[PDB]
Amino acid sequence: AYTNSFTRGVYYPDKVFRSSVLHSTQDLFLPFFSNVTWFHNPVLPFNDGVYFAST
Amino acid sequence: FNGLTGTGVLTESNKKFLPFQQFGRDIDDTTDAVRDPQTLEILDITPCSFGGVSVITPGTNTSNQVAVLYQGVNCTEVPNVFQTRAGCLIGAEHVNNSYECDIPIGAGICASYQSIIAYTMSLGAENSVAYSNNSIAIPINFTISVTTEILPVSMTKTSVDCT
Amino acid sequence: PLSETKCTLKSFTVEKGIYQTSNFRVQPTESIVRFPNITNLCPFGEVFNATRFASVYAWNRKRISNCVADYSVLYNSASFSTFKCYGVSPTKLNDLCFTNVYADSFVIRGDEVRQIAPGQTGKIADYNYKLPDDFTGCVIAWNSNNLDS
Amino acid sequence: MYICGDSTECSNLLLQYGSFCTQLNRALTGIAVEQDKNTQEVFAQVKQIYKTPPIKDFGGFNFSQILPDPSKPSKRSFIEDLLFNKVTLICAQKFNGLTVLPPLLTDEMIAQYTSALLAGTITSGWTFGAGAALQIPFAMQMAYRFNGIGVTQNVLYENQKLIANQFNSAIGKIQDSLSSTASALGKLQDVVNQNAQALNTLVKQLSSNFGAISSVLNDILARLDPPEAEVQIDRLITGRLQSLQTYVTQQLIRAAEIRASANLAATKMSECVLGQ
Amino acid sequence: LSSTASALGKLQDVVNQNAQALNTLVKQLSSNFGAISSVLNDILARLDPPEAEVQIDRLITGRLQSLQTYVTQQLIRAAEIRASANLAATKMSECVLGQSKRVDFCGKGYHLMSFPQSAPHGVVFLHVTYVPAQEKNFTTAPAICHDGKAHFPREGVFVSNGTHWFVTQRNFYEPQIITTHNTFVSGNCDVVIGIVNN
Amino acid sequence: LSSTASALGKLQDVVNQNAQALNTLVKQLSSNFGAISSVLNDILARLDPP
Ligand SMILES: *[C@@H]1O[C@H](CO)[C@@H](O[C@@H]2O[C@H](CO)[C@@H](O)[C@H](O)[C@H]2NC(C)=O)[C@H](O)[C@H]1NC(C)=O
Ligand SMILES: *[C@@H]1O[C@H](CO)[C@@H](O[C@@H]2O[C@H](CO)[C@@H](O)[C@H](O)[C@H]2NC(C)=O)[C@H](O)[C@H]1NC(C)=O
Ligand SMILES: *[C@@H]1O[C@H](CO)[C@@H](O[C@@H]2O[C@H](CO)[C@@H](O)[C@H](O)[C@H]2NC(C)=O)[C@H](O)[C@H]1NC(C)=O
Ligand SMILES: *[C@@H]1O[C@H](CO)[C@@H](O[C@@H]2O[C@H](CO)[C@@H](O)[C@H](O)[C@H]2NC(C)=O)[C@H](O)[C@H]1NC(C)=O
Ligand SMILES: *[C@@H]1O[C@H](CO)[C@@H](O[C@@H]2O[C@H](CO)[C@@H](O)[C@H](O)[C@H]2NC(C)=O)[C@H](O)[C@H]1NC(C)=O
Ligand SMILES: *[C@@H]1O[C@H](CO)[C@@H](O[C@@H]2O[C@H](CO)[C@@H](O)[C@H](O)[C@H]2NC(C)=O)[C@H](O)[C@H]1NC(C)=O
Ligand SMILES: *[C@@H]1O[C@H](CO)[C@@H](O[C@@H]2O[C@H](CO)[C@@H](O)[C@H](O)[C@H]2NC(C)=O)[C@H](O)[C@H]1NC(C)=O
Ligand SMILES: *[C@@H]1O[C@H](CO)[C@@H](O)[C@H](O)[C@H]1NC(C)=O
Ligand SMILES: *[C@@H]1O[C@H](CO)[C@@H](O)[C@H](O)[C@H]1NC(C)=O
Ligand SMILES: *[C@@H]1O[C@H](CO)[C@@H](O)[C@H](O)[C@H]1NC(C)=O
Repeated sequence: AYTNSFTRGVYYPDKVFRSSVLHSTQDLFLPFFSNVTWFHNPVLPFNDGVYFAST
Repeated sequence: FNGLTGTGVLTESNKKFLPFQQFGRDIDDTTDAVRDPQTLEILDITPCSFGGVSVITPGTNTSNQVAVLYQGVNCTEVPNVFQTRAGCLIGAEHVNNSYECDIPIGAGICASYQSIIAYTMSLGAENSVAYSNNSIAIPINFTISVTTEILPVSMTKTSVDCT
Repeated sequence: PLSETKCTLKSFTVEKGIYQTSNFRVQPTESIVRFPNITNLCPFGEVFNATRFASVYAWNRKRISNCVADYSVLYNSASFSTFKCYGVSPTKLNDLCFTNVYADSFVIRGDEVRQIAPGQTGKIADYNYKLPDDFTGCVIAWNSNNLDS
Repeated sequence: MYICGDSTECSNLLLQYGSFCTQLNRALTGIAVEQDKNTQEVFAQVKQIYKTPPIKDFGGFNFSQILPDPSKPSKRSFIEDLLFNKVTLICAQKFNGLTVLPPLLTDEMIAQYTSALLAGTITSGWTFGAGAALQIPFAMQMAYRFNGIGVTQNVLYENQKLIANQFNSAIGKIQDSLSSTASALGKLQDVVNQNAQALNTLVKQLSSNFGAISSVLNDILARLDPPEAEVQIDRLITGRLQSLQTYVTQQLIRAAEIRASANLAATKMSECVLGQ
Repeated sequence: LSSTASALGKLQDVVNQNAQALNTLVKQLSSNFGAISSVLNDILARLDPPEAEVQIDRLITGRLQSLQTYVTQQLIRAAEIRASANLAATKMSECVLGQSKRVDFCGKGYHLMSFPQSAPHGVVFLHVTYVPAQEKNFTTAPAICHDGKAHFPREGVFVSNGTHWFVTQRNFYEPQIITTHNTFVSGNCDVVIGIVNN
Repeated sequence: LSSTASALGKLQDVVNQNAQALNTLVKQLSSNFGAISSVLNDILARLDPP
């Protein structure tokens, strides 16, 4: 049951405060318009980080 | 601050921090707001005043006294004071007259000898032409004038070797 | 100021005009220093006192954090021989405040003590334990001729 | 200040590089002083300062849209206000030594110069450029200007109302064009953007390793031995010198064309406004 | 010109700029640039080819940067001098060899003629200009209609000293009686504003 | 025009100047610049990183 995760997975990368500035960064972000494997207790791979959205 | 060495003047910051930041910044890398490691508050950092120094002189041949202008800082911490829109100058007496003036300073204020007075320049003599729709003015006499101007065309020819 | 103008123009006669001499700065005073409230002796003393080491094939790794580290007392000690600390200064270890400390302890033969240095090859250096191309603390070695000998 | 931030031995090392701190300042001072003559040459061409008479009998022409208005902050007219609104006290200083100097000529005196020129053109024809102002009715000035291009002077005196209406409509039509079209001033915005981006690049280039250990001097100074820190303090000055030199060269190159444009504008003002 | 000096500011400024640039360039040759000494003969004499090359390299790179900066500044100044020379050539070609009708190109007023003169590194012009004065203002009128025909002036303008009407040229006051030789008829005097009986 | 040569002096001079500038920019690639070799492929594979 594939699902399009539209624009989820944006987090603050650093512990610094900014305001009204367009900041360009580079890190492990979830790509936009990706497809997520819906599940329903199986062992799953952990490549470099897992976005564990849940209801 | 915990290894962060910095110079500036501190103030009670008014910005707000989320409970997980430690220090803010601005365009490029300008640390302004810091959170103290013991008493848990926020203080913002701003530069203390600094600038260049200018000297206004009417010529050694004429007189032997000058005026000092500070560009940047205004005359509140500079240990005949006068405040302008570009720094502040000390040593000149401010007058309330307007003359077509000598050495310019800035923002329309210019100082000149008279004992080194600073004022606001005057654009020129003001006259109002009596315009009318039933009268014209015709000259009766004429004069011949001679005007000069100088234009450079070339400079010295120089050659420089390497070895 | 007239003397400064004559200096900057390098002449004894100055014409009517406005000139620039230099710039000034406000001298800061009453320096202040802040630090956290951590107060506990660090177990690096028992790390150095106790000598039950391993060898290259299994090198111990220890985490040092939440300490008040005192390197001056170890620096003045003559028990150790080679400090040769890269990166940070051996004597300036007490005025900079660190984030985390890593400790490694082992035993090596005397012909490879020089091989433990960044940016070089060898036999036990390039094949067993490489220091990365950047500064990583520093290395201390001492002679032990009564315990493992 | 820019190269060695509030440090002492940094200045000691910089003193060994000759005198690469004065010629840049001299060039910048020359640019700054020339940017004042550029503005002085154009506007300052009328000896006196005339003002428009209260009489508004110009034969039908309506000049109230461009004459100065007393109920304004700086006695500016409508078109000047529209132009000003379409273009986007002393605290300016940073930890880098970036300084902005205010112009000698304030906007109020510029507006006064423009008003004087407009009043002279309206109420004295073209005779206020050669000698002294000679008042003359506007209709005869228009008739002479028609006569100067070949058309006889009896055309104007019999078609005055039509020309007045056409001029009024043309004047009214320009306000809508100025207000609606936001991309009309495509020549006064490029230079500002170029200057801003160049300064932003210059200030942003500071935070670069340049092959050293860190991009900040104080952290390096508090960690390394001065006997050994000499090499690491180097490799940082040599890049900042190059950056400053490149910025100065680009500033000179781009200021030359601005001066050329100022000369062209001065020629246009002298030849097309004072006379025909 | 004889007594009042300092009027030749442009040539003096150019010469001073060139001299200062050359002096700074020749003065830059006496810096260590990070090496041990500012002269290569000493470094060669006190050292050996094994390691004497590093200081030489430092000196060479410093001197090369200084030379490049000087060359760039000279190029910019040469371009400016070329622009000034072009302007001077245009002025000399247009005003000296003819007459100028464009206002405020040569002189301040109505241009007549000019004389060129040499200079140490430039040229000096002597424009002769015409300027009016001693103004007097009268009561004007656009056109005058006689017998229902609106006469207009051929070249000039109508004026009146108070009782009589005359036609005079623009830039001078030479009264002439009104006749049919210098007035032309066009239409009838019912649409023109300012018609005065005469 | 069709008989006398070298009449198009300015255009030819401009083209020659541009070509010479490009050529002298290209030629600078082979300079040793104080390294051990001018080309980089061998210098990367011959010496250690330090
Ligand atoms: C000169 O500098 C002082 C230092 O701050 C200025 O003092 C304050 O300036 C702010 C805004 O610049 C005002 O809101 C405050 O009311 C000022 N405080 C006082 C006590 O005056 C000062 O305004 C600056 N200018 C002058 C002319 O003094
Ligand atoms: C031009 O006619 C007028 C009529 O008097 C005079 O010039 C004006 O005279 C009034 C006198 O109240 C002044 O207020 C105006 O400023 C004058 N106009 C100017 C100076 O432009 C004068 O009699 C005539 N002009 C001359 C030169 O005689
Ligand atoms: C300007 O022109 C006007 C009109 O051409 C002249 O004044 C007019 O005089 C008549 C008398 O025949 C009156 O009926 C009009 O009401 C007047 N109009 C105005 C606007 O005044 C006037 O003499 C001319 N000169 C001046 C200085 O106004
Ligand atoms: C083990 O740690 C203890 C604790 O500091 C060291 O004890 C010191 O020993 C010296 C020499 O005997 C005394 O002068 C000090 O007074 C002792 N300090 C304390 C706090 O007791 C001991 O030296 C360490 N052992 C080794 C081998 O380093
Ligand atoms: C000259 O033009 C101005 C335009 O500002 C006229 O002033 C008023 O302008 C507003 C807005 O354009 C109009 O709604 C008014 O009808 C205008 N007139 C008045 C009396 O308010 C001014 O009237 C014009 N004058 C002439 C003689 O045409
Ligand atoms: C305007 O000019 C005319 C012409 O110059 C004057 O008319 C002359 O007036 C004198 C007065 O004695 C007579 O002797 C002349 O014969 C008149 N000239 C002619 C051609 O008849 C007139 O007086 C002048 N008006 C004013 C007010 O100056
Ligand atoms: C010029 O003279 C003519 C005729 O003498 C004038 O025309 C008459 O003027 C009177 C008085 O205003 C009117 O009652 C008549 O209706 C006009 N027409 C005719 C056919 O008599 C004319 O007004 C005069 N113009 C000036 C400027 O003086
Ligand atoms: C997820 O993968 C399937 C299989 O290729 C693809 O059809 C679908 O479009 C993907 N979802 C996206 C790209 O959001
Ligand atoms: C740190 O210690 C000081 C002095 O004991 C105390 O005043 C302060 O509140 C402490 N900071 C904390 C507990 O965050
Ligand atoms: C000094 O100034 C006076 C007055 O302007 C002048 O007469 C004199 O020549 C000047 N002297 C010099 C050496 O410039």
